[PDB]
Amino acid sequence: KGFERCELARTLKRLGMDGYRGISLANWMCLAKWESGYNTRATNYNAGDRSTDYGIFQINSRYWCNDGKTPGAVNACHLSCSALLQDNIADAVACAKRVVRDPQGIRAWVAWRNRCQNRDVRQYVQGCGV
Repeated sequence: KGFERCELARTLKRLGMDGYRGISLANWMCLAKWESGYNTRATNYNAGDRSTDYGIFQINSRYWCNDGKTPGAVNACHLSCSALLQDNIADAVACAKRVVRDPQGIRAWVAWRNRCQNRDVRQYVQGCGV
């Protein structure tokens, strides 16, 4: 499923993301945009460490979810990576919350540092009623 901008903004707010651990809704939108373009089925294989990034937030199998094929991986979100490919993003949001509870917070994702950190992210929530 490919989300429309404001549709997603409200979807995230309804799931308790607005200000979760100090992260504004605009920052979550910026992250989702740069990671998957608001697409829930997006995946990316990292041939080097044999891990895969899954879903709207492109969450990695080495540390966050279990796909059974990533060597020596852990499952901190305690979810099958399949849960990160559903149209309904509740599970993906629960896991993104788990990620930001770690030492780096929103900085956990390199894309956020590249395309969102120290930038104007207001555009993502403009006119969404959030």
